[PDB]
Amino acid sequence: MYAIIKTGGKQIKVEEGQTVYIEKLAAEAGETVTFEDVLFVGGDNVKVGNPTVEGATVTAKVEKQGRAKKITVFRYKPKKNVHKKQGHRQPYTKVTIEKINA
Amino acid sequence: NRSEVRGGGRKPWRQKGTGRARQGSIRSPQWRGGGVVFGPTPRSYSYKLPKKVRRLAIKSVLSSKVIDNNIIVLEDLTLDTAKTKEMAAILKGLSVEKKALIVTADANEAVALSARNIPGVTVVEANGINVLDVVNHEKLLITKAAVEKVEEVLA
Amino acid sequence: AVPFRRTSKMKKRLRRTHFKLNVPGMTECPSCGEMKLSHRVCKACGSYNGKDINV
Amino acid sequence: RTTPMANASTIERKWLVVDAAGKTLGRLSSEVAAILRGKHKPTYTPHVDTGDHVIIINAEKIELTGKKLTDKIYYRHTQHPGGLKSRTALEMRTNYPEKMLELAIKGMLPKGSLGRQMFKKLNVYRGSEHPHEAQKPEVYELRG
Amino acid sequence: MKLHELKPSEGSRKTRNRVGRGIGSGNGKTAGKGHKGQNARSGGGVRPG
Amino acid sequence: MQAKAVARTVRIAPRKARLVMDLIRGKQVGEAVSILNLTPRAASPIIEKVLKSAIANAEHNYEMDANNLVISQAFVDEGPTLKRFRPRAMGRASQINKRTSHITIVVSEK
Amino acid sequence: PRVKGGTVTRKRRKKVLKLAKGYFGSKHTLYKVANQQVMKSGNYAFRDRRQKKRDFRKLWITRINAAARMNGLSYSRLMHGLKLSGIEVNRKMLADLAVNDLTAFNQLADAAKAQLNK
RNA sequence: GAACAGUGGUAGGAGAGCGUUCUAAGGGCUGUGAAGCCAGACCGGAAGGACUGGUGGAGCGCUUAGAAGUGAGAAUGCCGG
RNA sequence: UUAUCCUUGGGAGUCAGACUGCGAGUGAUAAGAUCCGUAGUCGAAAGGGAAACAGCCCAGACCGCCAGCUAAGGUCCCAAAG
RNA sequence: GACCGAUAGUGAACCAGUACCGUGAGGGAAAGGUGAAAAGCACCCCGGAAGGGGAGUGAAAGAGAUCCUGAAACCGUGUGCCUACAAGUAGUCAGAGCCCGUUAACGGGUGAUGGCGUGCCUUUUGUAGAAUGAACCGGCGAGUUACGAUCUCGUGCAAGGU
Ligand SMILES: [K+]
Ligand SMILES: [K+]
Ligand SMILES: [K+]
Ligand SMILES: [K+]
Ligand SMILES: [K+]
Ligand SMILES: [K+]
Ligand SMILES: [K+]
Ligand SMILES: [Mg+2]
Ligand SMILES: [Mg+2]
Ligand SMILES: [Mg+2]
Ligand SMILES: [Mg+2]
Ligand SMILES: [Mg+2]
Ligand SMILES: [Mg+2]
Ligand SMILES: [Mg+2]
Ligand SMILES: [Mg+2]
Ligand SMILES: [Mg+2]
Ligand SMILES: [Mg+2]
Ligand SMILES: [Mg+2]
Ligand SMILES: [Mg+2]
Ligand SMILES: [Mg+2]
Ligand SMILES: [Mg+2]
Ligand SMILES: [Mg+2]
Ligand SMILES: [Mg+2]
Ligand SMILES: [Mg+2]
Ligand SMILES: [Mg+2]
Ligand SMILES: [Mg+2]
Ligand SMILES: [Mg+2]
Ligand SMILES: [Mg+2]
Ligand SMILES: [Mg+2]
Ligand SMILES: [Mg+2]
Ligand SMILES: [Mg+2]
Ligand SMILES: [Mg+2]
Ligand SMILES: [Mg+2]
Ligand SMILES: [Mg+2]
Ligand SMILES: [Mg+2]
Ligand SMILES: [Mg+2]
Ligand SMILES: [Mg+2]
Ligand SMILES: [Mg+2]
Ligand SMILES: [Mg+2]
Ligand SMILES: [Mg+2]
Ligand SMILES: [Mg+2]
Ligand SMILES: [Mg+2]
Ligand SMILES: [Mg+2]
Ligand SMILES: [Mg+2]
Ligand SMILES: [Zn+2]
Repeated sequence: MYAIIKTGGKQIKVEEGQTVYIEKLAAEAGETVTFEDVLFVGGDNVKVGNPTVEGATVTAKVEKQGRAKKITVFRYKPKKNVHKKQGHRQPYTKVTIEKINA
Repeated sequence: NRSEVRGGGRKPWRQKGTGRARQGSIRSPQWRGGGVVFGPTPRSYSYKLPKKVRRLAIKSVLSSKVIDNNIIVLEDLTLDTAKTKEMAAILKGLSVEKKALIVTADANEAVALSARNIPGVTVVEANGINVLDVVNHEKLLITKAAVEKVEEVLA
Repeated sequence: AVPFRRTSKMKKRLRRTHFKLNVPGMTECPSCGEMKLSHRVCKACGSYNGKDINV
Repeated sequence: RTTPMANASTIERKWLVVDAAGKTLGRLSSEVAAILRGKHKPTYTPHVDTGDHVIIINAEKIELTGKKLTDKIYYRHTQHPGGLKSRTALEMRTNYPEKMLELAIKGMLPKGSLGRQMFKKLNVYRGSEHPHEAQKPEVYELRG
Repeated sequence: MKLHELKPSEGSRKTRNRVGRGIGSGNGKTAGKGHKGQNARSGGGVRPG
Repeated sequence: MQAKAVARTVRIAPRKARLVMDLIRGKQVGEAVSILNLTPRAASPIIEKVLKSAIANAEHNYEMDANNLVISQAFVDEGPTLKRFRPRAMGRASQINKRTSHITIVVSEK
Repeated sequence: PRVKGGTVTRKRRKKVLKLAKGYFGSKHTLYKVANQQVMKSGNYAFRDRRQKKRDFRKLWITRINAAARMNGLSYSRLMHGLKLSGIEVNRKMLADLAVNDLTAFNQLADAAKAQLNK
């Protein structure tokens, strides 16, 4: 069994017991979180959403709220004395998928 | 500067043809051993505040010593012998642990001498009181005669 | 004509691939057992072809 | 993230036989180029060769429209001054039919190292018979 | 006051601008003088009036 | 067990000593002595003296057997350069680097 | 008071050379060229973080087309049909099914075919 | 804190900061190892800042304020290598 | 409907422009020519297209995303899509 | 002494107006640091010596005179990954394989192969530019100060202020 869920502005194929990194949710480590937008359920019984599978949900535990490894965004324009340096660490929420309720 | 460094009169080599950068003096500022561009020059840093601001400032720090309960008015301060041990005992008795400014009405040679060698104790006449000395000593020990003399001037 | 660019360490090292010595054409001396250049008198003991030379 | 990538361990190449007889040179070649690259496979991965081997038989029976048999010139240059040499498409199809197909397809493959590796999976034959029975090749019928 | 906790009146003191100390400042290179001409030169500029 | 010898600030250019070192690196000390003895280069007698100094150390200071020794390390490092000047045409002088070498050999039991 | 240059200069330059580790020859060794290459690396990485998104969508589309044509659909027709059937599974996910669960991909494709045949 | 809007940029104007040496006042660290130097996969939106280990062998941070010989990649720049 | 506009004061930089379209002159109704007028873009603008290509077509980069829809231009293969 | 600390500060911390250059007037350098103490390495060994390896001294000798620290360029030795069909502003993003194991992080090294990609600076209408500058590394190297003027901000007092 697996599901395609819509979280962030993105979609992720998830199995039960799978750790996934997603855009930051308003949640805390320990909290169960619920994905309500299941586009497709795979495995033995195949639900195709149109666009969503009605009544399907995926629960997940929040493991961690973090920020990713740092990106130094550096940009310059040759001959124009234009440089711009900016650090970036994108927030994420790490979740373990508990149950896919088709 | 490049005028004051020794030597450096002649052009080091001809303007054109050698393949070197053009140079005017061996003491131009990019040369090792050259003159300094705009370094320090002797000058004063003194300036005067208006006399009324000066009055305000000394009243402020005295009035701040009273708020902080760090003024000690003495009936009088009078040493028999100019002996440091006695001054140190007096300051112990008044619970003056750290730094203190001792203010007398006139020059008191014995008090001056006795406190001279104790670190962070300064003796001063009432005339000689000043903002930095007041703010830079925890306790202000002042005689009643000095208080009257300070009031006379500042009030 | 002068070098237009300096030569990198790598190109200098590639060029020196063949700048090497070879091992001498050496063989054990049958007389004294020291190594000698083949076809030369052995310097150590002065033998060549089972005869003393420096007699 | 999660997009699978084919690699040397994962990849499995079929052998295919394409009959050139009666096919238009460029229409056949464009399809074969795509097979050698692996564009027909869902596991297509742009930095490895996921393609299949292709045998082309009956290369000399390839067709060209218009006046191309007379008028399509194959130039080459020997890099010696004045060393432009030319063959017509008729001369190519008569005497060098394997080269003719190999040039068309080579020009339709990617150009660097992996492209050159992709070309090595092509095998073109003048006649109706190829020597690769041991590779057990299947007939591939060209689409539109 | 305490000499270890001195604090100027807000708005009484500003940091001086130091030109020709890099591109990030916005007065690197030409030190705010633009390009060439008499006004960019050391000792430069015409007399008042 | 290792024995080291070093010749510091020998007047020979490092590049020239390294030609010869490359012949003996990794060889058994018996073979290396032979090679150096039959290699006609300025560096050969200098490197021979270091090699023999290392063997002597191995025997005298550490009771190693000279028959079972191998050259385990062998390198040449740049010593300080003596700077000299050659007069050239048209009143110009040009630099001459009289380079020196630090020659190290380490012998060890096989 | 005089301020010697001191240690700030080498600290700053060392940091650039550390970012130039693994560059070829002088580009990992010499400050002025290491600095140019690290700068250039910034412009490239910015550009390439945008291109990466273009490149993966290109790759997914290629794979969906390959799987689609195994069900007798072109990518174009498939995507039209999926949109009509209301299916919002994206190209990253379709391409994943195409590789990992082709039977599921075929169901989605069969759903698309249904809408096109209407 | 919310909503809404905005955030390409040369000359150039404006703002907010980082770091350097020195001073004053707090407060501290250091032969149980200071500064400097070397290394690392750490931290901050940037300038930059730590931590750990090694070398080193005696000095040095921190806070607030002050003062400047205060920041280099280019000058066919100067000196040395 | 939109949010500019004016005054006073502090501080500038600029006074080599370029091409494109349209309206003129000069020229030969030549010039990637020159000189005005007018709009745009470059200058000081990265991204997509025009093979490559400051000035043309599309379009304005605060950062991140292995999401989606489109513009010009495209969909046999190189090369995404008939 | 909110002056310098050995490229600084005197040209000169040192046997410097020396050496050196010039017919001459004249020009004019470089060059500080063993250790608390010489306790400055008896003796043995290789070597003609230089220089080493031990042994001693010492807190330390990788403090042994070219002696505090000891960066970079540059020169080497070893080897984990890669490399002899490849067209390269040398990276970047994608990416197997192999080798590792950290300030424990959606880690580190290497990089077959794929996509994209004409250094930096200056000067220009416009420069990848077949325009200019830089061999490299290091150090040093450019809006300052005084006195006046004016504006903003701050503070004191205010028809007064000094
Ligand atoms: K200005
Ligand atoms: K340390
Ligand atoms: K320079
Ligand atoms: K016009
Ligand atoms: K001097
Ligand atoms: K590449
Ligand atoms: K020129
Ligand atoms: Mg003079
Ligand atoms: Mg000339
Ligand atoms: Mg000087
Ligand atoms: Mg291409
Ligand atoms: Mg300004
Ligand atoms: Mg500006
Ligand atoms: Mg600059
Ligand atoms: Mg200029
Ligand atoms: Mg001009
Ligand atoms: Mg101007
Ligand atoms: Mg002569
Ligand atoms: Mg400097
Ligand atoms: Mg924008
Ligand atoms: Mg210091
Ligand atoms: Mg300076
Ligand atoms: Mg330099
Ligand atoms: Mg005009
Ligand atoms: Mg024109
Ligand atoms: Mg301009
Ligand atoms: Mg504009
Ligand atoms: Mg543009
Ligand atoms: Mg293009
Ligand atoms: Mg440009
Ligand atoms: Mg295609
Ligand atoms: Mg100092
Ligand atoms: Mg020093
Ligand atoms: Mg001096
Ligand atoms: Mg003389
Ligand atoms: Mg040491
Ligand atoms: Mg000491
Ligand atoms: Mg030393
Ligand atoms: Mg070939
Ligand atoms: Mg090969
Ligand atoms: Mg090319
Ligand atoms: Mg021009
Ligand atoms: Mg010029
Ligand atoms: Mg040059
Ligand atoms: Zn013999």
